[PDB]
Amino acid sequence: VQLQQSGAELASVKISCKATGYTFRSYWIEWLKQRPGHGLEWIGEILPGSGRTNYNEKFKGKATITADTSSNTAYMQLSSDSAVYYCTRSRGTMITREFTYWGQGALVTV
Amino acid sequence: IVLTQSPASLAVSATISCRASEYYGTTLMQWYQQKPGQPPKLLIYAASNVDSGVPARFSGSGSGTDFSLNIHPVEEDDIAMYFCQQSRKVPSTFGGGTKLE
Amino acid sequence: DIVMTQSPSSLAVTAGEKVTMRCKSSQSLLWSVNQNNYLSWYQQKQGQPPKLLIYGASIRESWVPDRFTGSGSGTDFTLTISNVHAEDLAVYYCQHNHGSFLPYTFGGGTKLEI
Amino acid sequence: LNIAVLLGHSHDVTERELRNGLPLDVNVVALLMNRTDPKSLITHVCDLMSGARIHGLVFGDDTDQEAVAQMLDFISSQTFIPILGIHGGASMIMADKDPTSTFFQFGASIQQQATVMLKIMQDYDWHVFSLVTTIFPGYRDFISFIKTTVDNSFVGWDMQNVITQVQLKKIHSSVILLYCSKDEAVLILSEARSLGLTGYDFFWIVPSLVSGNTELIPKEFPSGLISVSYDDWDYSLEARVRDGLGILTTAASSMLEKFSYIPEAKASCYGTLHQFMVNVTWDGKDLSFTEEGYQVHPRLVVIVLNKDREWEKVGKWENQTLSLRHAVWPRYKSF
Amino acid sequence: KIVNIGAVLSTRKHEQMFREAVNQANKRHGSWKIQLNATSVTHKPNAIQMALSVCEDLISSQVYAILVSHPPTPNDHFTPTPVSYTAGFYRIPVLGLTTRMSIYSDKSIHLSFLRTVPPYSHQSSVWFEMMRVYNWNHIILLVSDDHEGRAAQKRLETLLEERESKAEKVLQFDPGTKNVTALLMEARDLEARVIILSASEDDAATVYRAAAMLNMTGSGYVWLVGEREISGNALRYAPDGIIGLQLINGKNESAHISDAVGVVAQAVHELLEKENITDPPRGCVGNTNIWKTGPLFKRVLMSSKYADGRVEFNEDGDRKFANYSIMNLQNRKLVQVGIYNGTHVIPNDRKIIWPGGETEKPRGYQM
Amino acid sequence: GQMQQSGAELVKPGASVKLSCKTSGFSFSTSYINWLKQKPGQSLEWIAWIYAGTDGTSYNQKFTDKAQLTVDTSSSTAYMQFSSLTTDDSAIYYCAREGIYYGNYAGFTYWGQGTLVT
Ligand SMILES: *[C@@H]1O[C@H](CO)[C@@H](O[C@@H]2O[C@H](CO)[C@@H](O)[C@H](O)[C@H]2NC(C)=O)[C@H](O)[C@H]1NC(C)=O
Ligand SMILES: *[C@@H]1O[C@H](CO)[C@@H](O)[C@H](O)[C@H]1NC(C)=O
Ligand SMILES: *[C@@H]1O[C@H](CO)[C@@H](O)[C@H](O)[C@H]1NC(C)=O
Ligand SMILES: *[C@@H]1O[C@H](CO)[C@@H](O)[C@H](O)[C@H]1NC(C)=O
Ligand SMILES: *[C@@H]1O[C@H](CO)[C@@H](O)[C@H](O)[C@H]1NC(C)=O
Ligand SMILES: *[C@@H]1O[C@H](CO)[C@@H](O)[C@H](O)[C@H]1NC(C)=O
Ligand SMILES: *[C@@H]1O[C@H](CO)[C@@H](O)[C@H](O)[C@H]1NC(C)=O
Ligand SMILES: *[C@@H]1O[C@H](CO)[C@@H](O)[C@H](O)[C@H]1NC(C)=O
Ligand SMILES: *[C@@H]1O[C@H](CO)[C@@H](O)[C@H](O)[C@H]1NC(C)=O
Ligand SMILES: *[C@@H]1O[C@H](CO)[C@@H](O)[C@H](O)[C@H]1NC(C)=O
Repeated sequence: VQLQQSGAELASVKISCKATGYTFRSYWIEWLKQRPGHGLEWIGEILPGSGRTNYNEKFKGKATITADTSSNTAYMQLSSDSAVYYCTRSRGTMITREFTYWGQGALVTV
Repeated sequence: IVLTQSPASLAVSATISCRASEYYGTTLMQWYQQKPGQPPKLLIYAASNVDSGVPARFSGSGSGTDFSLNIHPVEEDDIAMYFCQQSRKVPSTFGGGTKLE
Repeated sequence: DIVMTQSPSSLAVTAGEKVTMRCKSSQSLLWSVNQNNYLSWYQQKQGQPPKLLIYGASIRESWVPDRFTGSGSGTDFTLTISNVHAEDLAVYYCQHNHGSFLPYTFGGGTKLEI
Repeated sequence: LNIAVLLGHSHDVTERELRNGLPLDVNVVALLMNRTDPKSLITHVCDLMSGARIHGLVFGDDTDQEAVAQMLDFISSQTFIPILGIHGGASMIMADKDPTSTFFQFGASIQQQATVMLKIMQDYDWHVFSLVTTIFPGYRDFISFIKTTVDNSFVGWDMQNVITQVQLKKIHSSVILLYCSKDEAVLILSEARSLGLTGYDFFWIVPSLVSGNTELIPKEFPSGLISVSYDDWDYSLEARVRDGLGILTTAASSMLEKFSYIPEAKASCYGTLHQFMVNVTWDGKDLSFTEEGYQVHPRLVVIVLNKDREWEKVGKWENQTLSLRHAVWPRYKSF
Repeated sequence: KIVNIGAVLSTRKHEQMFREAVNQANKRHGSWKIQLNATSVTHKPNAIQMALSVCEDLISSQVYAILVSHPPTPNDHFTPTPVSYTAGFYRIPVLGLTTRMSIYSDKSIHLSFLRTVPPYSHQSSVWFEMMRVYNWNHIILLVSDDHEGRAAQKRLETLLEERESKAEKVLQFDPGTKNVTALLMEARDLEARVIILSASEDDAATVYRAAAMLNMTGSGYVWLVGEREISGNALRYAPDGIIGLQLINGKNESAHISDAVGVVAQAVHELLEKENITDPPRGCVGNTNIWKTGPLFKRVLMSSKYADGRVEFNEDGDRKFANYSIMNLQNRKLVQVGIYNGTHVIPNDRKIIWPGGETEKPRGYQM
Repeated sequence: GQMQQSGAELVKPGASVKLSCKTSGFSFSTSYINWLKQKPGQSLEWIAWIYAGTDGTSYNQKFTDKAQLTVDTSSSTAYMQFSSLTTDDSAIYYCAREGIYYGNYAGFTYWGQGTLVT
């Protein structure tokens, strides 16, 4: 399992996260913010199989996450913040809810 | 859940602590190693079980709201930042970071 | 929608002399199933109490005086008053009650005076 | 999957015994509960739901209450996760569920209880019987099913009458079907027992409702009673807890292939597999359910009240035909 | 020395009137040392909370009866279902006030529920009585195939069993259906000429539009519908000549609260006269027991008899001897044509108009 | 029988107002609640009616999405809300109920008064 993402940015933006190592319709996808100076944060998760979406209260109303079952890509849209972004996937054994597979990272700046 | 760890910076030629503010006999804490300019890597899960494919020099223990991490012997690899993550409640939260030198 | 107008629109005539009011509709409002037409006169002079003066073009209300009289069928209607009194100075309307025309409609109005 | 093996009971069942490209595989959550109040139930349910989105929910009950099933059904409807009642009132059968509900129960249903009853009366050719019922709920449907099954056989049943001095007087049958509650069973029966309808040849038949909690036979129950109740003697919890995962591990695997998506709860108390278990079989054992969620091969048993004043099994239901251990009725004297 | 009487309501005016009625009820009922202290709460969505909070508050208050009024208006799906389990666990009597769902009468799940308004099966009984009036022997019934539809069908079948007659056809369509053309064609092709419908407002409007398109609602037909089928835009889609029924004082709620409070007070006063009396437990947590005299007080309440008309309950735990109004659609304006007596169907001076024209009675066969 | 209405109220452009029409003196639960208009210098305009018993509602073509209606039997108080009100909406409003005479609807017989708006 390997992950790939979009390039750097410099309004609104969109970042892609493509899966090419498993069945993309089975596992959730989570988004993380890692603005320098602190550890990390948590935004939301999405299940491509059914489309159920949950969002964090702090980031509610500002980040919209969508997925495409055909191209196996994940889209997260921030509207109207300069931080490094990651898209990740759990191992699948559940309960632990840890993060094992990591992306490359897209650096957005204003 | 709010996490806090000390020291913010460590001077060695070591150990780490992470105090929290369990799930039916299971501890929910993970430690991540992040070299500069690289994505995080999971190191320890369930606060007692190490990850396969990692050197045996790493070992950890802890329970309740006080957990700690120690490493021996000391090598060039442990030269990055570290944090602790909780998963007892959603959303998850991470630590404050800890350098090494 | 049945839009009807009443001719004329005003009159300044000596009191005590008969007058004629007519309200001409587009379609025939007769309904042979119940053998009843949907006609009604109204009035409003002081306090804005629009009250049904004469309904059905053939039967007066209980309190309406004898001198008042309504008439008409199909599309043409006739409102005839034997004697004109100052108490009758007001603005009138004609309105149908047939359920076919959605919504209802109101008469043109006649601000009579003397 | 993340199966929560919930146990609400006072019986000594340990949790270490429970401990002893797959999307979920198997995960076990063990919790032992004593209180069965609405507040405790809701609090425990929400605590489990907030805990890493547990999938499977198997519950057992030691009490003999009827609202435990209602609360479990309500929680299942509001959380969208299947629930299985294994013991006690949780395993007891309720009348009518809701279409949105995903509560699947155990134990035979009332109609299925009449069929095994009439299979025994034919086997001893008591071709003349009578029906006696009271205003307790469930008599209306029991009456309708009784008449229908009689008219469609090769036996040619000779049902006498269906049923206060006149009511007891016109009774002349040998086998009597009875339907009432325990607090009323000792009352109606005592009235007739003093009148002369008990003794050598007068056989009373009652469902599991009239004879419920074992080892609680009152002072007035004529020895020689025949009733049908779920087998709780040799089918221990191990055969009743492993069966919970056997259905789910097959339903999930069958659902995954047809739909590449596994269901899950809301993961929050504040703000599929509904029709996928009709056809299912694990290791030959037909664990499939019905349209109403009832079992298809319920493990019913037939019991008799011998002289020693205790319930003992007399016959076993298997497949679709009973296998009585006597086949020729012995004699039991009462009182 | 006081009996707590819980209540659930929405409007502050509702609760003020309830408190005033309870206070006024303690005027002409003896001079002993026993009285009643009220305790009312508000509503809450997320029915888990609606059940937990109500359980905690009313159990800690240790009330004797838990009244339930109409559910919240914006959430029409809201029902006293989460209340009837929490108050049925301890066999504490419940008095529904406005809900009319017929699922409540099944007392194998909803153990301890009562009310004072007759559900929709009594409309089926009135339909049978009507069919016994105008010399009609064949009727086609269309049902929603839901729990209410099955209940209505069973009631109608039981009613027709006594008359020894039979129903020519019983149409069955799922709720919220789209294509009922086959069912309507099958009903039209048959020789039976009496049609009875019972479903939701959306389904009623849909079937009215389908019948209008199929041109089945001309002359010589018979129409009979209940209450929900002539509500909302279903009235806007309704065809001429239909016959519908509705209650009297369905949600006036004033005499409703007055009568419910009076009945509760009289039942409590009659119960406390005899010995062998217990109290509600502290079942907030840890109380696995039930009420000692639960079924006893339930029977006492169900055996009530009043003259202030009469308020008498049957074995179904409901209200009977209710009045009704008979309405015939005309010019798309509902007109009352007669009142249904307690058992008689005596009409008024109004002249009815059947689908098409004239008052002549249409037959039921295609001879 | 008599009816009571709300008092005078002026609304800024783009605002919404919820009026009421008290009812008493006749059988409320089996009646229709009609609403009218009268802009000075112009003819009246029927708006909508509401059936009391079953909340049967009808809308005019012009005001299909410009308003909403509600009722309450316990208080015998009517409810009506205006949306997207502007200066052109400035006109008097009435609540009236039709009556049945000789077993046939004879028009409007119950009337209100007042309730200005601008
Ligand atoms: C039922 O009818 C109407 C509302 O549908 C109300 O009638 C009131 O009755 C009370 C006494 O209970 C009188 O004091 C009021 O003056 C009445 N008002 C009207 C408008 O009639 C009331 O809600 C109910 N009346 C009862 C309880 O008989
Ligand atoms: C079980 O009993 C213990 C001791 O009283 C206490 O935890 C509580 O009362 C009960 N707990 C549960 C889970 O019912
Ligand atoms: C039930 O499922 C099994 C699984 O392979 C299949 O072979 C069988 O045909 C199915 N039967 C029905 C009736 O669906
Ligand atoms: C017993 O049941 C099995 C399947 O459950 C069936 O194959 C077998 O034929 C049954 N026995 C008899 C005697 O029919
Ligand atoms: C009486 O009821 C009120 C409800 O407002 C409650 O606050 C109070 O504690 C109750 N008192 C008694 C003695 O029951
Ligand atoms: C309903 O099904 C029939 C069957 O072919 C079809 O002819 C008809 O058009 C359908 N109804 C609608 C509204 O399309
Ligand atoms: C419409 O109604 C007329 C009634 O005169 C009938 O002749 C015609 O067949 C109907 N059309 C359809 C499509 O049912
Ligand atoms: C209370 O119960 C006892 C014991 O059954 C009985 O003797 C007595 O008559 C009862 N009292 C009343 C008032 O029913
Ligand atoms: C309404 O019912 C009461 C009794 O419930 C009765 O006294 C009264 O006459 C009825 N009114 C009618 C039928 O108009
Ligand atoms: C109305 O019903 C009551 C009882 O339900 C009956 O006594 C009375 O005679 C009936 N009215 C007429 C006019 O028969």
